[PDB]
Amino acid sequence: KLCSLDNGDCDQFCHEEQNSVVCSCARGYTLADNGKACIPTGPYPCGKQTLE
Amino acid sequence: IVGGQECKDGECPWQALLINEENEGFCGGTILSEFYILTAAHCLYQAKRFKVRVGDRNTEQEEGGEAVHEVEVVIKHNRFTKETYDFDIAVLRLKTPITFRMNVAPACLPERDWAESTLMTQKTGIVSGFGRTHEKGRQSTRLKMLEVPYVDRNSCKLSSSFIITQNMFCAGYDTKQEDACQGDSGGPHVTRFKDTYFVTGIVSWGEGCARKGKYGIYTKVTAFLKWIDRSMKT
Ligand SMILES: CS(=O)(=O)c1ccccc1-c1ccc(N2CCc3c(C(F)(F)F)nn(-c4cccc(-c5n[nH]c(=O)[nH]5)c4)c3C2=O)cc1
Ligand code: NA
Ligand code: NA
Repeated sequence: KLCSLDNGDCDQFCHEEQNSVVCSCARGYTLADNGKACIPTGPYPCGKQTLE
Repeated sequence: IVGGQECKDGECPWQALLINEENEGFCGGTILSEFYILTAAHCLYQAKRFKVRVGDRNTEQEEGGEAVHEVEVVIKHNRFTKETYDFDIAVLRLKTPITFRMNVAPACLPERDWAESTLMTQKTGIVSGFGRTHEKGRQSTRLKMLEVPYVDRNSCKLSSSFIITQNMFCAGYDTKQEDACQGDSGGPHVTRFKDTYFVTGIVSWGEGCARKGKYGIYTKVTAFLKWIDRSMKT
């Protein structure tokens, strides 16, 4: 299943390499230590509503 | 936007408004970064000289966080033609960078395969704009948004009098009388994925607005990611 199973548990981009899930993030985000979550590098990261 | 809801504070921060010499909004745009706006190529024929308004939600009131940006470079797709409305995409490079703040933030550009398998396969996307609130009407003074179901590609082709190319996609309702309209052109169609909004479309055209058995036609952003990436380096 990999990327077809809940986006491979990635926050954002899910890729398949050697029958394994590889997560990546858009610009302005850094991939977290767990290699799944995407952390904003600074204020106003892309795609976030400014509700606060 | 016909129907839908007003964009509340901080809800549609990627929305840009193209304004003519008379300071009236005529098309939308999407903030991609501090120097770049994504819009429709056909919007560039709607005004001789135009500027970009960001952080604007109400065109009657000055919003403080609201700013006017001049266009330095217009990057228009050479393949666009009024006969087909194919390749309805343009990138604008601004003279000064946008200050991101409440109501001003870029939408994410997804990667092609993931957008197609993951974003495009979600039930819905969100279209927003200052366009007409009824097929026959004036431009809205309020920024509106509307959740629009992704429309099956076959149903899309059958619904239309015109050729739906591979650079286009349908979204909207068959019966429910809510859709994007004139003046929303160039604006965002974004898809939410785990609380992150990715730009998936550019309001392109439609046969009327909110007509039964008809849909909003969007430029498919995935078909132009390399061209967009390239435009941002130049
Ligand atoms: C050039 S062509 O050879 O015809 C051709 C050749 C080949 C392909 C397309 C075309 C083509 C057909 C119709 C149009 N037109 C027709 C008139 C109109 C009006 C109106 F009615 F307000 F005037 N609004 N509007 C508009 C604008 C933006 C969104 C929506 C929308 N989104 N969702 C939804 O339901 N509507 C509606 C249009 C529009 O796109 C423009 C071009
Ligand atoms: Na305003
Ligand atoms: Na419809």
